[PDB]
Parts: sequence; structure tokens; C-alpha cells
Amino acid sequence: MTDTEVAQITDNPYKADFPILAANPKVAYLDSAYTSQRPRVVIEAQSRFYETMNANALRGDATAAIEDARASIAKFIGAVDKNDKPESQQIIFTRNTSEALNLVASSLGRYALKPGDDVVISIMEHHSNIIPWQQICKATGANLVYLRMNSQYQITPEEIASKITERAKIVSVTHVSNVLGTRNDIKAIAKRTHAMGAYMVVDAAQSAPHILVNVHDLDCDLLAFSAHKMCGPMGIGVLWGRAELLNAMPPFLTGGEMIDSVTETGAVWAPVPEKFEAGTQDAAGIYATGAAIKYLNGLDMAKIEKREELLARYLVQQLCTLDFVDIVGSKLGQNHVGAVAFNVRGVHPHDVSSILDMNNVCIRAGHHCAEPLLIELHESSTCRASVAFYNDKHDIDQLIEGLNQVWKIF
Amino acid sequence: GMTDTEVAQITDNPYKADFPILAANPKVAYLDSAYTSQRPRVVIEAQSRFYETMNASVDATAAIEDARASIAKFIGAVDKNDKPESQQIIFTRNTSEALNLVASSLGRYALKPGDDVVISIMEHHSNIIPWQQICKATGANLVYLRMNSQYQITPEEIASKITERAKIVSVTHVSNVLGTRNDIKAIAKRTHAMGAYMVVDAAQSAPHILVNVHDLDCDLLAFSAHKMCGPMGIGVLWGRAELLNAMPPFLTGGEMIDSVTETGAVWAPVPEKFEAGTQDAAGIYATGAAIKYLNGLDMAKIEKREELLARYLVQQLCTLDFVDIVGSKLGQNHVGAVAFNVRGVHPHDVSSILDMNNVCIRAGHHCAEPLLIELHESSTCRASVAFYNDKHDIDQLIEGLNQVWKIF
Repeated sequence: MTDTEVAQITDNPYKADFPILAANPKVAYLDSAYTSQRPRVVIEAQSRFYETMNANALRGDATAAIEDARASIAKFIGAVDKNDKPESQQIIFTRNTSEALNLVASSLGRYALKPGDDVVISIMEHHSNIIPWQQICKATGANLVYLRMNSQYQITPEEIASKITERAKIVSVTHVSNVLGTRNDIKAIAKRTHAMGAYMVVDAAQSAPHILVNVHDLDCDLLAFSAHKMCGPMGIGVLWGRAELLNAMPPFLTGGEMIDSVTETGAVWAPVPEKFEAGTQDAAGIYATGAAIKYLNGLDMAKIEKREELLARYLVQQLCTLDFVDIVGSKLGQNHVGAVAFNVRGVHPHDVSSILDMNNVCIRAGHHCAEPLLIELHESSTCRASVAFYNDKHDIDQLIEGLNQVWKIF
Repeated sequence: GMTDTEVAQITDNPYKADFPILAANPKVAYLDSAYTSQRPRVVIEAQSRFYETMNASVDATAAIEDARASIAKFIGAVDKNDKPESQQIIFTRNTSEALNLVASSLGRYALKPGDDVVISIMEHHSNIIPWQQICKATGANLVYLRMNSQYQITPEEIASKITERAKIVSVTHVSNVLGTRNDIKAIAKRTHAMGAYMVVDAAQSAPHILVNVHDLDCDLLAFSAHKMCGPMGIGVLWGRAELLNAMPPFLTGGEMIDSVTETGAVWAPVPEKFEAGTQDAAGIYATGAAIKYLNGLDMAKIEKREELLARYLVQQLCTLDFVDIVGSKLGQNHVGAVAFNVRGVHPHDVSSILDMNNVCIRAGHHCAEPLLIELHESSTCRASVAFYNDKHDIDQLIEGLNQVWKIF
């Protein structure tokens, strides 16, 4: 990296906005791929909703707040129509990405899957984008098909054309792997998927917080991500879908608020998106998620993207200077979005993170909910460090100094 | 109709000051707690404190576990040595998701073509439609428990509708419209005698009356934290340990597994088996603070005060010649909710006039349309009381209703 690049990540104009980091300046939090830290504005927005907006008790606001939040979320992912109006009615709220993928697998699977059909996923998938397809395929008689990686941890155009055939009905691929950091060519996968007449589902849990996402450039039919990974509150997931697909898909959870009317023996469903939101929703979490969108918009998501590119490059570069460290993913920093998996040679990841915790460095150890991928690469356990825009050069240097300490003991 | 001491007890309000949205705005009379409650300061503070000091790991993991134990103790889910059965507590987003979980998982596990699923005509929509769906999927039949003239489910109706064909019985503990308290223990006895499972919708009983799962003899019980001064987005499902082990998983994905291959998966133990993906740990932490807040007020004092507030609300509505109570006219027969109508006046018009007086009530179907159709009502008003309400709130509703009648 150039000297001006190192100077940019040396400075940190962002970490002061996060109360947990400002109050604990010695801690290097490098596990944003699991969940983010919360900006003060997001925490305050949640408390302000409960203090002043709960159940519109001061009406003599809250309903408009949820709509305003859907619109800002829809804009943020490029879900705007021809006339620059946000597609707010195509935003559905869940608890997390996992529930959104269970919704798609159950509703779209019941709608479309017949025995003999193919559901195509990749070997990189998070468990939440694997097991729901295992379940719905067993229930419908469809076949679960896996896209494989090449040697540089990419899905090749040849693999895309060979696995996505005329038998394919649903294709669900992660946008960015939570272990390898690989950014998949979702646009190219969707092109082949649509040429076979199949639906395209995108797990954007690791791409929404780190790279620009435009649903209309990505050519996808459905897309899901989690708010708690992009500086939002916990307990809020987002599902976007094409309007007419959401209209045709049957409901997932049923009960109050998702109907138009109910009799003893039947019920009539409410329109999208209320059709997919059963019971009282987390209005405070939705409001705080809108505050997270406004916060990220204020920092300019393009400038967040570039800074996190530089932090990923510095992380891999410093990790490569350690002869006792083997990177599990690609060895090029330009090929890592967010996460970098690695292992200290001959040391349990439990022992690595235990020493780093003593050095006030927070990283992730274990399977990272991607066990089929690790089985594929003959890895039983791995360490994972990840960068966010509120990290800096000093956080990564703290990791390196802690890793050198690990080698001293082991 | 009640003693001067009881009226004096509800004129004082030794609880409102803990609620920011009510204490800071004394013009507001919030009488819609049956939809959602207001949040105490200690609950709001606990949620922010989690995000500020332990947003993750060791402290957060132990904080989640202590919340499970507090919730289990609160509903009497304790063993012989008084240890909380924390591992029988499952977190959802709300009661609606918990009932969908039960209907799908328990319905798949137990229902055969020809079985009966017995619910009541009092059920909230979330305790109706999931049973409509699973009955059509399995070939089971949906059966309704009906009411008598006193808006109660009689032992004759219990013995008549719950027969040997019954496999699942799901009845609301307290109606969110009528305020009727159903004899869950007696329904469970007949339910178990016929070889069926007992599911309890406790969304309206957990906030207002003492709940003991071992005294109710139920098999599954669900309620929402946001009705009992907790945050939104948190639901609780309790179940017997053996039953939850037998019920197949609902949502699948990360965190609810022991191991995963390309073709299969092995499930994690209960309760992780039923919690997929990252949970709302801050909301769970704040729900534990809501439990501790309610424990400090003593739940027996909360119940006693709310019985007086409902008795006052019913007797005051009875003094209005233009008001018709939808439900029992006896104040002692209403837990929380009191539905009513201003005759010949649409509930939307009543609610809009009360809005200008800063009186919040709920108007419409109250997510219990089959009940309203049974009562030949198209839509009603609903006022509901909580322990942080007082005589002044109810008198402000009574005054607002006089204004409604003067207009229409």
C-alpha cells in the first residue's frame, strides 16, 4: 500500500461515535463480521422511541416512522423505481437474515419446487443459507446442488453454467462469504439463473455493511441482510423482493396484523409487506435501524467502502508478514471483503483468541457457521479477524503484536 | 360499589413516575395496555446499557442466561429444588411467532387425519390462523369452544367439545377483548384425560395475574414481553422439557445446530434448537430487567391494584346510559380489557374524539373478529388498564365519552 493509504487508515474520525469504543480505547474489536458496535445515534434513537413515540401515546409519528424507515432502507439498497421513488412496500422486516432465508425457503419453496427441481447454493454458504434449503428440498423432493470453488476461492463461469441448468428452480448464493471474504459475481450468477427460468436469492448479510448494494444492478429476485451487522440494532432483519414475486408467494407466519379479515374457518391476507409480518413488530428496532441508515448515509457509504478496502488490505499484508500464520482464504488483500480467516500454525484457535483477549484484541474462533466450507478445505477450526470503518491501523497492529505474543507461548 | 379505601388506593399512583412517556406528559391517559404497555425507565436503561458496555461476550452470554432464569422463575417454571428451569424458555419475536412455532412443530409431531384441534371462540387471531393452516395441512379438524350467556366456557362445553379425538387444545388464558379468565387448569385436566396437548396463550395473563406453569398443568405457554413493561421484539415460549425435545425444529440455520454437512444437520439442545441466527440479546437483557422491575413492585400488589382499576372502569362505564359493555357487566369478571360501544356511534368516531382529549383506547376488531362475529358486533371500542393507570385516567375517559355523546 502507498504512504497516503496508510495515513488514511492511521487516522480514525469514526470510533468516537461508538460509546463502547470511546469508553474502552485500549480494545481492538476485530469481529464486526459477527456483529457491529452500535453508534450513539442508534442507541439513542431506540431509547427516544420508547420515551416519546411508543404506541403513539403523545399523538395529541410512530406509524410514519416505520414507513420512513422502509423507504430509507429501500433507497440504501438501490430499490427505487424509474422515477427515483423508493420501493418501500417491497421491504419486509424479520428478526435477522436467518428468518428471512427461512421465509424465502418455505414460501418460495412451497410455491415453486416440484420433485426433480434443483435448488442451487454454494459451498461458501453460511448455515442459515444451507439448512432451510436442506429442509424444503426433503419436503418437496427437490435436489440440493452445490457450486464449487476453484483454487483462488472463486466460483468460475464454467461452474455457474454447469450447475445452474434447466432443472434449476431456485438459486441462493451469498454475496460475500463470512469466512473467505470472497465477493461473488452475483450479477453473472443471476444472468444464468434467469436464462434457466429460475429465481435468484442473495444472502447479502456480509455485503450490505461493507460494499455498495443496488438490487436493480444485481438482477436478483430476493435479497436479505441483517441490521446488527451494519451498525443497526439487534433483532432486525431485512428482506427485499420483486413486487410481483412477493405478491404471489404464500404467507410465512400467520396471525394478527398480517390479515385483512378472519372467520372461524378462513382468513384473507393483508397486502405486501404486512402479509409477511405477523404480530406486533419491533417498532423501536425498526426506528433505530432507520437511524443507522441515516448515520451511514451521513458518513457517505462510498467513503466507508474505500476505507474498509484499505483496512482489509492492511490486515492481510500484516498477517502475511507472520511466518507462523496461514491465511485460510485468498492471500491477496484486494480479494477480501470484511473477513480474513487464518490459523496460527499448530495452535488451537481457542488458545489464540484467549491470548488476544488478554491483549484486548477481540477476534472470532471456531467454525463461523460455515462447516461444509471448512470440511471442503480440511480445516477443523479457524481464527477470523474482520475490519469495519471504525477500525484503524492501530487496531490491526495490536492484533499483530498479540499474535507475536501467541507464538512466544506456543 | 367498592369501599372508600379501595377508591382511595386507586387515586394514588405510586407507579407512574417510573414511565418516561407518562410521567413527563400528565395530560395523556393511556388506556390501551392490552395492545402494548409503556416502558419503565429501568427497562429503557437496561437496553441502552447492553449496547454501550457488553455488545459482543462472556458478560453477554451470562446476561442472556440470567434472563432465562428470571423469566422461568416469574412463571413458576422451577424444579423441586427451586432451581429455575431456564433451559425450557425459548425466545421468539412475539407471542404470534411462538404460536406459529407450536402449531407447525407440534402439529407436525402429533396431528393425524381425523384429530381435533380445539380452540376457543375468544382466541386472538395469532391463536386461530396457525391452527387453520396446520389443520388443512394435516387433515385435522378445527373445533371451537363456545361461551354461555355470561361470556364463560362452562364445564359442559369443555367436556362436550374436548373428546377422545382431540390431539391439541390451545385456549387463551385471558381474553384480550372480554377480559374473561378461562379455567386453564380445568381445561388441561380434560385435555390430558383425552390424550391431548395443552397450549396456553398467556399474552394477556402474564402481565396481569400470577402465572404458575406447574399449577396450570399446561404443556406449552407463550406470552409477549412488550405487554408486561418489556421491550418490543421479545416473545417467550415455555414447554415441558420432554415435549420440546420431541418437537422438530421450526426455523433452521446458524446457532441451532451441533454440526452441519452438505446434506444433513444435527440439532442443538433445547432451547438453542429453536433459536436460529443472531438473537436480540439487548432485548432479552431488557426483558430480564422488566421481570426484576415487576418483582420489585410485588406482583401480588400489581394484581390487586389492577382488579380495582378494572372494577372502577366497569362500574363507571355502567353509569353511562349511552354505553353498552361488550362482555360481562360485572367488574370482577374483567382482567385488563373492557370492550364497549357508544350506541349508534362508530368506534372510529369515538376513538378520534378521545384522541383530541389525549385518551388512548383501541377501536376496531382487536384481532378477534370471529369473537365479534359470534357476538353480532361489527366493531367495538376497547379500554384497558395497567398498574400504572389510576382513577384519574379512567375519569378522563368517562369525561371524554360524555363529550363524544354530546357531539353525536
